[PDB]
Amino acid sequence: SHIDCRMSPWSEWSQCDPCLRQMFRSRSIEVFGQFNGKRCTDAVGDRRQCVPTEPCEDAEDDCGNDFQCSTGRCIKMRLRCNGDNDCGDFSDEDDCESEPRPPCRDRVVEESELARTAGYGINILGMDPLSTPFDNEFYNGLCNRDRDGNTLTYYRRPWNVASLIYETKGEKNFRTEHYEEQIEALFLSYSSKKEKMFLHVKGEIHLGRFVMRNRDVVLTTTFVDDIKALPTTYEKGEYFAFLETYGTHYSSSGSLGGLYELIYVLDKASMKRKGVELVNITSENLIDDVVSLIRGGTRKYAFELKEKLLRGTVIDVTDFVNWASSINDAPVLISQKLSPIYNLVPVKMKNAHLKKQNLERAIEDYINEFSVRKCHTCQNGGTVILMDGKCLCACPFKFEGIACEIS
Amino acid sequence: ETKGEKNFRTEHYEEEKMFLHVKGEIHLGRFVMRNRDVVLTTTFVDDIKALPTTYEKGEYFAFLETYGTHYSSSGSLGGLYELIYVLDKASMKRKGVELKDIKRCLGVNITSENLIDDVVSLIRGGTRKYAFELKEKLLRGTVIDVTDFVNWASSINDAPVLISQKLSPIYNLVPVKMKNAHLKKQNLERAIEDYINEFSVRK
Amino acid sequence: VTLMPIDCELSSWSSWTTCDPCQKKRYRYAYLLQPSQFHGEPCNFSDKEVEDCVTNRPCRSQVRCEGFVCAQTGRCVNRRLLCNGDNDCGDQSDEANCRRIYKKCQHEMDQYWGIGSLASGINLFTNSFEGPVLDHRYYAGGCSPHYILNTRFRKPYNVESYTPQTQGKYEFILKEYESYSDFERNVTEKMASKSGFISSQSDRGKHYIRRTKRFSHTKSVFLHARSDLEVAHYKLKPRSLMLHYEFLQRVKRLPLEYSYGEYRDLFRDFGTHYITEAVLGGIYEYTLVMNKEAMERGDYTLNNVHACAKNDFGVSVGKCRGILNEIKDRNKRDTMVEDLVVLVRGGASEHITTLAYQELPTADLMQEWGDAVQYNPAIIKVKVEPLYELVTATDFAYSSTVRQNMKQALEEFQKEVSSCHCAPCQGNGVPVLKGSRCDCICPVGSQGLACEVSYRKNTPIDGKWNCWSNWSSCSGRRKTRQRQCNNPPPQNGGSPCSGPASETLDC
Amino acid sequence: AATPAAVTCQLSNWSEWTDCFPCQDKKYRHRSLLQPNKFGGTICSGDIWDQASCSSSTTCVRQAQCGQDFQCKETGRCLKRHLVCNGDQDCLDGSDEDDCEDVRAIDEDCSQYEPIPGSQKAALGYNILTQEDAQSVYDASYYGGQCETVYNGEWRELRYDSTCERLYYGDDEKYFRKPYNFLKYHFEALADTGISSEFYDNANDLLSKVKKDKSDSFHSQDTSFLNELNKYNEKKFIFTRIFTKVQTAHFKMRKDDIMLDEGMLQSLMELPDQYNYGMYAKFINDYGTHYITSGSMGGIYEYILVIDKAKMESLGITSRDITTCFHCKKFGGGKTERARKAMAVEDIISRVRGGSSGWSGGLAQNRSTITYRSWGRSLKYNPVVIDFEMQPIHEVLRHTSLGPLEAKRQNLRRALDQYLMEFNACRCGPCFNNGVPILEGTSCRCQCRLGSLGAACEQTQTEGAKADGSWSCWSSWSVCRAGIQERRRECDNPAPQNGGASCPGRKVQTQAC
Repeated sequence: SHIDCRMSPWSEWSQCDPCLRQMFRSRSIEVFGQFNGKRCTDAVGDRRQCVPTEPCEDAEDDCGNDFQCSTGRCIKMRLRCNGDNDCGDFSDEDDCESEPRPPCRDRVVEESELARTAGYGINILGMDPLSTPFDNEFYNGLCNRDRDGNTLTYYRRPWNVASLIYETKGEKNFRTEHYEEQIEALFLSYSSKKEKMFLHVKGEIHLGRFVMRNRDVVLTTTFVDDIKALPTTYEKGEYFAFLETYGTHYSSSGSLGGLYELIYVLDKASMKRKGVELVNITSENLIDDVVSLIRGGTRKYAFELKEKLLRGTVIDVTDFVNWASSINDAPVLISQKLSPIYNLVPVKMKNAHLKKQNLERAIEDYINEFSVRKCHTCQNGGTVILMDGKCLCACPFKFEGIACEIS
Repeated sequence: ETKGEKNFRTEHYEEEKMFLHVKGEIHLGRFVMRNRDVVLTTTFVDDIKALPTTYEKGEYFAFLETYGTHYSSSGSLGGLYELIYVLDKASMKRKGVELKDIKRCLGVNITSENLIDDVVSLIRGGTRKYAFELKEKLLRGTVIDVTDFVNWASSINDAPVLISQKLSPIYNLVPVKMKNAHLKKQNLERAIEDYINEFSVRK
Repeated sequence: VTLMPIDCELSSWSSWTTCDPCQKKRYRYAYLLQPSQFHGEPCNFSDKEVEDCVTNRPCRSQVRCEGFVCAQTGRCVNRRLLCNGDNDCGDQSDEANCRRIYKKCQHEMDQYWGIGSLASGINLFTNSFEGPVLDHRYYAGGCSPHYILNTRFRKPYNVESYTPQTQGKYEFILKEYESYSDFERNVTEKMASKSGFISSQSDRGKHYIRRTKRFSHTKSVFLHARSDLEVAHYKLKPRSLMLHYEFLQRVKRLPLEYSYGEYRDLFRDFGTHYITEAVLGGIYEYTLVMNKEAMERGDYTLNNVHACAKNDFGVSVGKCRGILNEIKDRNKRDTMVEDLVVLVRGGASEHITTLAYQELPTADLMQEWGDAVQYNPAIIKVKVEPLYELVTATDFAYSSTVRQNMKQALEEFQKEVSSCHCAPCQGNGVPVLKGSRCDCICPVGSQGLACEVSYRKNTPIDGKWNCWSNWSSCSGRRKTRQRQCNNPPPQNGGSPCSGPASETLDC
Repeated sequence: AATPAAVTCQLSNWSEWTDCFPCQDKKYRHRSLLQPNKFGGTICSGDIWDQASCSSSTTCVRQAQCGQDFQCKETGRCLKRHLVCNGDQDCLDGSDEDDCEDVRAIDEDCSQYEPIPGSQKAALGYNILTQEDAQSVYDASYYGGQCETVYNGEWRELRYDSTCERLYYGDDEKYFRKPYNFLKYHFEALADTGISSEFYDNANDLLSKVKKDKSDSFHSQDTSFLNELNKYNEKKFIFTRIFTKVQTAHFKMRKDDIMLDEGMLQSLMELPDQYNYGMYAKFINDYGTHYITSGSMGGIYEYILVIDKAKMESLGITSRDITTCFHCKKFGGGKTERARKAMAVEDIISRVRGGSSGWSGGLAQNRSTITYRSWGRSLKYNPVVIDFEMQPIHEVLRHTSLGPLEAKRQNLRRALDQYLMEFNACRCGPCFNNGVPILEGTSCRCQCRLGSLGAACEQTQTEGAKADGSWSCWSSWSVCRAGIQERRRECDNPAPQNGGASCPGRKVQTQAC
């Protein structure tokens, strides 16, 4: 039989956490299920309303001399009237009738989208990118104008982006390996024939690199509020909800760009062997595998280039240049340096260190929970893949079927 | 995003088998949804008021059929297709000669070899007019022009589909403060189970 | 392994000098005995070290300025430059508090193009521009009309002339050589013999063939093109030069005592020399060399032999024998070697690169390059003086001592920065002393950290001098050199090194 | 070889919390990276440094410390007081320029010139372990009140004026302001190119044959024998290698009075005088192992093509035919063998470092005068650093305006020697097939070149290629008792394979005890 997945019993209910008025439970997935047994779709954690039993402790403190916006971020008073929306709400400046004291001294300036989206969240499972936890619209009232490099335009660098350098690189790698044999020899004799070809090409284009600031960084209101909502008590399902919303890591630096890839493989071969030992062997194969990938750039150019690459047609370099420029309009995070999301838990927040340690534990849980480690071995050395609440196996060898049961 | 892939695989053996697939993916973008403080529609909260606090399996089925058994908590929007065309190798070798006779049409023709031409086609997402025009060419054994592919792709934005999802059960969306919210979630869990146990080939 | 990384070795420290009576400091230093090479470990940068002192004694550094003192910079400027309308100070201290400003130049003025680069001193030994040494933004009034085309320029005070003396010289040489040789030989021999007569028959046969084909083809191309373009002549004034603030300060801080390391740091920061005349220009050079050779070889041999007899009386007896033997030996060899070098100086990155492309330019891009060279020229010819000729009593106290210190240090520097110290590269690579470590600059078609990789089976090794021997005693003070550092003969050796293989001088 | 097995990432326990630093109210601690996940493997959930809030139970005065010179509140930046009200905010708080109603303190109108575009990268720190930029080391924008300017030799930009009929060059770009930390910035147009191309080919071919026929009559016998061989060999080899190096400017950083970045300044003020590897390793991580003090700005293009082909064929035959009569009879008997093999490899690498995604891609594809010229134009607007000298980060401290930092500098040296030991890519496993090992954070990869695949690049698609070895790292220092301490290393990670070269470094390294 295949196996429909299995989950533990519920944990005992927590106590009622005050202020958030709720109790929580947890339930691990014992076995993911496999071979088209039913998914574990069911939620890993549960929560329930509770009438709080004891006094709540407030989340607010008086920041003191710093202003305290509607959104709860506090900003140093030089940012009063500054007109940069330093709180994301304009309570930095909506108060002010006059003397806006604006930075950038009436100079031409723009917002850069690459800087705005810098510092994507990442879920280690699948390496999928997520919205940046960084505000990237707070400027600390500095100007710090930088040039787009690919364009004569100046953009104001946001405070959290310590560097965003358009150190452009373009590469192309191509390899062809091509091989033929014919052999016609114990008392063996042969008629072995082979016709083999590997062609492999990839071209990375790097538009630029950002580095996020290591200190004094300002986070979005919703992220810090979701840390506020985060239970102090290590309720695994709530920390998993947080990690699901923001990922387990953030890119503390990233390279933005685009990529094309093409693999062509052929193996045509046959064997005959005859003779006597001290023999009636025959076999034939053909394998013929084409894969093409394009990442980044605008659709309209990207897909035309992917086609002209799949065709043997000689590429008009105008098309390649068009896609490579369009990478500036729609870059991909082709590389990044990860740091754990809990390093973004702001210090001096209430129980900040506890929430950090609990997030580190929740990440340990998240990795080990959705790890194929606790999943059934493939039958014939195929790779087991935890797809989504189920394992399936795929073989690179000639074995076949969802468990490699056959060939 | 713009992630586009294509794979063409042909495979044969003798000692015999023949198999062939073509896939493409056009991955337009990614959404992830908030897990907490979800703002549910007024109809949905009214339909949680319309759920008896006792396990009336029929009415909970009416609910599960109306809104869903699951929702997509995250997923990748875009379009996809796959084509397949499997050959009798014996006749293949003498109606045609070899794959280059046909590959030359992709990257001059003979009337007899048509088993390679009568492709089975699957398409998902995309504004139908362009996919229909693709089908109208492929049905004639003509590999569609790059123009029609890019036309279809730039259609995709007008009518995408979820390439991939992680579903979560609707009972998570039950607003925690709703009156008796928890028993109603548990009834939804039973109603989900009854849905599976009832409508299944085992029956 | 052929290579071994040689780590950087610097000396044991000097003795301390005496404490500077004003600078209140004493200094120690080390010589670099051996640079790092081949990823050998670098030295500590601190070949310089410094200790503080008490003010044991006064010093008379307080050079009297009769002029105005530019309060923040301490530059001494003539009072006629107060309220001049021009920052002749560094800090506008000449223009503050002025009741009325007498703007001398009402006109729109440009600076001469690239004139600031010529104000920076060069390391002559490395031909490298270094920090600024002269202030080419000081005008001392000026406001004489100077024009180039329709644009008018403010000549710096330090500049005697910058003048558009415009000239161009082109050279094209192309030498194509072909030879081919062909030699076919055929040799054929046939013999037959018979006797016939009871009856008897006898036959003998022989055939021999030898065939030879030898062919060789050789093709050679040498193409060289050079353009030397000249777009202005520059001359610095010979006297009363205005030094740059940074150079001024760095000279002030020089210890009166000879302590080589500080003067070395001076040279490292600003070089050893400053430019008194230069020609500003552009250079384009293109050099293509190609050799192509083919050989074809063929030897063929065939033999037949027959011996055949029949004897009859019916009844018959007989013996008959035949051999055929055949051999073919064939070879083809084909080779091409190609080198291209393109050098470009002056102009703009677009024209620089389109000239750097491997093809000869269209005359349009040559015109565009030469037009751009006016605005961003290089220095083609230079005449220089050693930097100590700037240390002048009008600027520095004790100036004669500082000058003589520099005079010695410049010798020690020329010795120390000499690339003779590096181990030779393979592959005719040129070792360049580049800081405390040495980089083998490899001709393209040789590669790696020592130029140890090449696919060419042989490559002429050009000579390299070793370091010249130390000064011999008086009665003919003398030095010697041995061409040892890379002996030319290997791999069809290249030219021997230049002389003087020994050099001799007054004591 | 098959792949090595995975290894799990492992970290030590937390070190004991550092006593709460009075001005910070922060506690710090570190772990050690006992093992990166060389292959597959669970990544460690946690970072190797951690900090927490505290209360010191003691005040600190340091806000007042420098106040002979103007010290900002936000930052330790302490300014010569003529920079106060100078007209240019010299610390990010602007406290030097607020309330400056005595505007007469302004130094000069210089803001008509922008800073040198692309000067900020020279300000960044550098990590030799990853060849990545760190946080800023130099202040990229502090001018020290100087208006020192650099002539932009490429300022000429065409304009057209339809209200006249004039095509003319605009002048906005003509000069840049030079930041204080650059002793030199020097525009200069150079290009060099080198090309080498070579072909060698050989075809060698031999045939040899004998037929021997003998006939006799007494009844009769006739016999014929044959031996024959064909043996053909072909080699084809092509190599070409192009290098093009445009230089557009050179820079040199000031060797004295270096004004550190605000962030580096604060972080260096936070480090203890007492040695604490956690703190100093965090500092080296954030600001990099190295900082830059030389420059070339430019573009590079590189192209390599290698093709190698071979063919070998042979055929052999030996035969006998016989006939005889006494009834007449005929026989024959023999053998023939034949073989053919053919090989080709074509490998091309093209790379552009330079000034636009568009034409960097175009020039990577199709080397031509069109792509060369358009990329050269793009190098006008976005040059890239093509060469840089660097020195270890601690040598910056010797030269700061902060004066002496001997103890902190020696701490940072010790910490750097440990950091360069602990995070070395040695701990990423054997990257086979000339794959490149990389260590990032607590994790390892191999970057596998196209001829190689798998978690260690272990499965080349062909049967094998000549692959050179690489060293494991140096072992621990010996527990020295004599005056000498010793460290050993071997070329086994991987060993030289399929006839590949030995790695060239040293086997033995030695230190004073």
